[PDB]
Amino acid sequence: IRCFITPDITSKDCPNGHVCYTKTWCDAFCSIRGKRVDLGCAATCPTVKTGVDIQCCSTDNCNPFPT
Amino acid sequence: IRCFITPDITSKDCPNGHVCYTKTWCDAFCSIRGKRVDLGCAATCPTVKTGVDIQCCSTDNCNPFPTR
Amino acid sequence: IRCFITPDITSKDCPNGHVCYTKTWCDAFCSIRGKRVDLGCAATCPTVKTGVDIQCCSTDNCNPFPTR
Amino acid sequence: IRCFITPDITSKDCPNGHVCYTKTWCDAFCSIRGKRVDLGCAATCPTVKTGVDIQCCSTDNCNPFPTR
Amino acid sequence: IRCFITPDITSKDCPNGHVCYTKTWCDAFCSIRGKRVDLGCAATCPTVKTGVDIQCCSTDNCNPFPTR
Amino acid sequence: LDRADILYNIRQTSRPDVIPTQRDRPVAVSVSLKFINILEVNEITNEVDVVFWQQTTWSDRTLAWNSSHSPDQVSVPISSLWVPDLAAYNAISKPEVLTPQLARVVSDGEVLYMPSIRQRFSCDVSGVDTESGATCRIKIGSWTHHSREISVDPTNSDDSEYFSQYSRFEILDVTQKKNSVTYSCCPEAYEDVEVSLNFRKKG
Amino acid sequence: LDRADILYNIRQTSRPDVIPTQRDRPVAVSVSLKFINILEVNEITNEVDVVFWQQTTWSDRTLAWNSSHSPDQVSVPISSLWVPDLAAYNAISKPEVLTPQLARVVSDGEVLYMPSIRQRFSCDVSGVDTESGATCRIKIGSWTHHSREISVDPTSDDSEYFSQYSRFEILDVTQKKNSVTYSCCPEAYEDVEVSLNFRKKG
Amino acid sequence: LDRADILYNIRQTSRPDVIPTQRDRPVAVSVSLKFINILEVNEITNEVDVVFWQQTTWSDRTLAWNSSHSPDQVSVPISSLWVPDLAAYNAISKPEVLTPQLARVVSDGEVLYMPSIRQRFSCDVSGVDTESGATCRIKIGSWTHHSREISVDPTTENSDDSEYFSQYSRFEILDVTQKKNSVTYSCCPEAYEDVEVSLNFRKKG
Amino acid sequence: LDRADILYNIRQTSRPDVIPTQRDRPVAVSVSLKFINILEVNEITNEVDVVFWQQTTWSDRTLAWNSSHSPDQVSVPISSLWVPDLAAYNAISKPEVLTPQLARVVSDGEVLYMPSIRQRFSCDVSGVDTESGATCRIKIGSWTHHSREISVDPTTNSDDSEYFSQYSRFEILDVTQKKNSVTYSCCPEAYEDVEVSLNFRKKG
Amino acid sequence: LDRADILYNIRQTSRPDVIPTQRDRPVAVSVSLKFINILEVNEITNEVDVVFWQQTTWSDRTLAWNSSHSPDQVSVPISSLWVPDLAAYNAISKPEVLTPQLARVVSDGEVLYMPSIRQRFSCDVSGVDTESGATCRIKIGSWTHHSREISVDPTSDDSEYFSQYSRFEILDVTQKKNSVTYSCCPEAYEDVEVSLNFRKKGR
Repeated sequence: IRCFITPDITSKDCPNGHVCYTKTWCDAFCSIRGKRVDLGCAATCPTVKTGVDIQCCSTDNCNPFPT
Repeated sequence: IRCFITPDITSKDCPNGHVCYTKTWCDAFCSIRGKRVDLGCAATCPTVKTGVDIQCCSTDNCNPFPTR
Repeated sequence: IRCFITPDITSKDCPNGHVCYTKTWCDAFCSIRGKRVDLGCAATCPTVKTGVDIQCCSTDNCNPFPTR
Repeated sequence: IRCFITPDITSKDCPNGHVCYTKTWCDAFCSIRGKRVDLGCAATCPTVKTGVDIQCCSTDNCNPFPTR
Repeated sequence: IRCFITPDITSKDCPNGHVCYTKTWCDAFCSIRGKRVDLGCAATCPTVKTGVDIQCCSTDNCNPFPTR
Repeated sequence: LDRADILYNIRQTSRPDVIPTQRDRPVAVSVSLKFINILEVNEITNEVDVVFWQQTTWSDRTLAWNSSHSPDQVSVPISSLWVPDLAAYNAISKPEVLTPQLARVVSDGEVLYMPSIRQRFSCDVSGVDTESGATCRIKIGSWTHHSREISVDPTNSDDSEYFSQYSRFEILDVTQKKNSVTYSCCPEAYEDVEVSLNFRKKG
Repeated sequence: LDRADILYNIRQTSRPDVIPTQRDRPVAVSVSLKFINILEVNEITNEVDVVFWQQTTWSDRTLAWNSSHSPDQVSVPISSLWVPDLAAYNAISKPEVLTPQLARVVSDGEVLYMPSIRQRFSCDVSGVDTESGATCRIKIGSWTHHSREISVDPTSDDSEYFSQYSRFEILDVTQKKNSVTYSCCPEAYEDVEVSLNFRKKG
Repeated sequence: LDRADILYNIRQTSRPDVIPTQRDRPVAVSVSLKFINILEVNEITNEVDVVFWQQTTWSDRTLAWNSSHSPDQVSVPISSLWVPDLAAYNAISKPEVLTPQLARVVSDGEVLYMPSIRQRFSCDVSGVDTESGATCRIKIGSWTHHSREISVDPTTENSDDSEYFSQYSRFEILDVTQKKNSVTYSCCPEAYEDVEVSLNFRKKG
Repeated sequence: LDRADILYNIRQTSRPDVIPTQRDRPVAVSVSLKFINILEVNEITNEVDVVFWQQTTWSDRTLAWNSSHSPDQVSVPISSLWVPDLAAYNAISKPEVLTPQLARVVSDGEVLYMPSIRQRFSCDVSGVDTESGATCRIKIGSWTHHSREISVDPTTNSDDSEYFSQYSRFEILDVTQKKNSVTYSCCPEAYEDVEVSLNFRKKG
Repeated sequence: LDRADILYNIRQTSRPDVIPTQRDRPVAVSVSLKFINILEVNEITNEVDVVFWQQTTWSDRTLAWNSSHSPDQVSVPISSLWVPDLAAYNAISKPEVLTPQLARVVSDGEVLYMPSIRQRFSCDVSGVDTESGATCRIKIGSWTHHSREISVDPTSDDSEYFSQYSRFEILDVTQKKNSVTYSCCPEAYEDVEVSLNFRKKGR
């Protein structure tokens, strides 16, 4: 599955890493410029740290950049 | 009784809190811009701290802002 | 006797304080703008501190300001 | 043998100092303006410090200035 | 004997102080503006401190100012 | 329109001391202290040496420009813009500025000055070597300007996921709680934020 | 008339060093020290480190403007106005300014500069660990200007604010002016003498 | 064309705060910390006092001139050029500048600012009196500008563990690794780029 | 003529670095150190921390104006006038200026700069805890300008310690300003310089 | 021609950053450190606090004027002239300038900047309490300019002035130049190395 990788703008070829993921969390640099987001693909849906905010999915390019 | 509450400019509805009050005291920020004042309403006339300066009353809006 | 009082420029009414006096002494602020001087009137001529420089007198206005 | 001596631009007369040599090494001032180089002539090819980079030769003026 | 005295530019009357002298020494203030020089006259030629540099003489005005 | 010609706009026509007034409407200032590192502590003298990012923010709409086919954000210097006259009331020492004095300015007139700061502070240090920890009050607000000229509002976030892993101390909980206070002359109230730094020693 | 245009008035036509004279009438300066926090004390070297607001005030009438349908108060920088050349005579260290160098200026020509200050001072520290406490003199007055150019006059519950959190507590502050004549010039280099009575906390 | 006339070019027509953009192409900044002397260390407060040359470098192409029959290099002041807004994230104290604030500027638009610096730093001082030594992290990167405006890249020629680093410090250097770190934030095109230098060091024994 | 117009005179037409020459005639500078407070003393390092008013004075005649029906004295800033390039030769630390940098200027062209100063100094501290006390030399004189450009004269008797802080760890015994003219081997005359002699000791 | 009109010449037409080139001919800088007072010494940290006069000197010919019936020497400020970008390589702290920043300038184009300086220095302090004394190296040279742009040359007994009243006494000072070539550019970044041999006093 092709999923949007970070810190690149673009989509890349993951032969079944079965998920596109969207980690999102608020740090110190955050009240201005926003939650940090590390996008990418992986074998399965990741573990969740407490307060960390997730979004898994399975459509070819289903995890793009918000604002 | 409707009394002028702080830090708002405006009057608000106290169903018998029986008094409008005007605390006034001199702090450090005071010789320029003046005594501090917290206005408001209450059940009864408040206790007085030493040097603290008071003004109770019972006219619908009787405790407004000064300039002196 | 009317004597010139300090720090006012003017003469004032001493019903017999019997002297007009002129204390003059050099402090630290002195080499530029001069000896300090306190003028005035008194009952009698004052005691003298060591180095302090005095001038008593008895003419109505006899102790005026010098120029340097 | 005439060899290019440093820090002079020019070639000078060594009656048999048998080698022209080219020491080159990277210091701290180096990532910008480059390896340091001391050129010159000598009796024989010099000892090598570890990391120090050398170049001996025997043509009349065979060790000139590069850009590296 | 009339000799050039310091720090004055000019010559002055020594009835027999028998010598015109020229002390010259290098201090700290010296590499720019030069050796210190104290000119003058005296009874006899002076004692010599180590490194201090001297010049005695006996012509009416024989010890004047040099330039560098 | 290019970067240069934007800074030419801002530097030349915006005025360092002319508070961006929109008649009778204050300047919406959004402040925050994000605490970085607690340095020196003195339980006996109730003196703290601290380092923090005075995350400051506002709306100066005069600056604004047409960003459609142009750069959305540029970085301006402090010297050429208007700045809040903010001040730590319980401050001991002057502001030791670490970062470059620059602020970010968006096309829509939003302004982001967040300097890194070292400053000492008189506050409640009583109770550092406890489980509860000392609670340290730092009041800050405009010195000269009052509410209807400048309004200060404090603001989610794990306040101490960044706070240096490497301090002699560790942070427990930060609460920014605003405080509006009226004085006896002028329309309204000299607004001021009160940041509450709960902290303690490390084991 | 708007805020900007008022600062345009003041910045462009007011002169940082031209003492606002009204002929033979001084500039009415009203000073006060409001003591905030006593930091360092050394009974042995009679050295105090202190922090206070040099509540300063005056009348510059040239500034004045028509405020009728316009803003009553604006905040100007120190750099663009005239300022009293005040000075702590028994000062050890320079002025460490904490707040922004700005003064408030009213339409009627009244000027409010009150900076926050850290400065060290040579004074009578003798008697800190007592019930009576040490009485600490700080003399301050213009350095260059004398009375008929600048007059200084001291104007609360003096210690309702003074930091609850200092090593020390304040007892009583008395500002008592002191006029003194010198042997040349019309009148007298006026100067305020603030009296800080204080002691060690329990 | 003479030295004077080149500084006249640069001073008068280049703009201290106008980031030298070449549309959508960042400004290629090449950084390095060359560590000179470790002064104060406090294992207890994880506080280091250090001195280093913030070997900084870039491409400002507007400056460029015709050097053919003219001087290839001149020395400009910092005040008259554009400069990276770089900043040590884990900095304690301000930058104490030792050398003159000047940068070298080549004809082809290359710019060499390397100041000497004293600055204190909060970092992992844990493990100073060991054979392994303490490893001390110093993060630095632009404060305001992000990647597609400014890109920072460390060079690393395996340049002498410590051939210069003062023979005369209380401490000796073991190994320095500059390893870049690209990180994305949740708003803007890409990622606020920042270099993380790794100073492994220990006491003199 | 009013105060403002006088400062307009001086600020606009007087030149901070143009030494007020009257051809071949120096600028008559009258200096004095009035010692205020002795702070730190270290017998071991021969280091003193002291505070004093560098009572400085001179004649700049270009400034002068017609004071008849106008103010006799005004106070100018240092930045807008010429100043002596005076310097403490045996100085350790820079000048820590306490008062505002302003000088008084009379209509006749007389100029009164007396700043309050904190500065450290290497001097003879040997003998502090004595009855005789330590005698502490401080040399000061122009750095660049020599005699025929600038002449320095201490123009003193005075009881210098009727003011000197009653509240110092130390007390002053006797201060003697004694000038010292010295010739160098190039130039017309002699780089003039004042040597102040601070005798002082420890209280009880 | 008078003093004022000479400073008018220099201030208005000389250029603080334009190195006085005479084509392919460097600027002849003559340097010296005259050591005045050794303050703090720490054998353990190889740290010295010292004070010295960086007796600096050069030839800027553009300044020159006709002195025949005019003043031979005037005193200029540093801010209005060109200055060597000299720098102590092994410097710890910034330059603490004591005297006024002024240089003397002769009619023939000779320039004398000798400031009084306090600066700390990392150097060989090993061996202070000996008869031999510690020998303390201080390297200094231009930071940016190399030989063919600026040439540095060191040009008494150096204890006659050195404070009679320091904790330490000077033995011997040797200024020995050091020419060094780098692998790009015409020649060699010239730099002087002063050698301060010294020791603690008796007591």
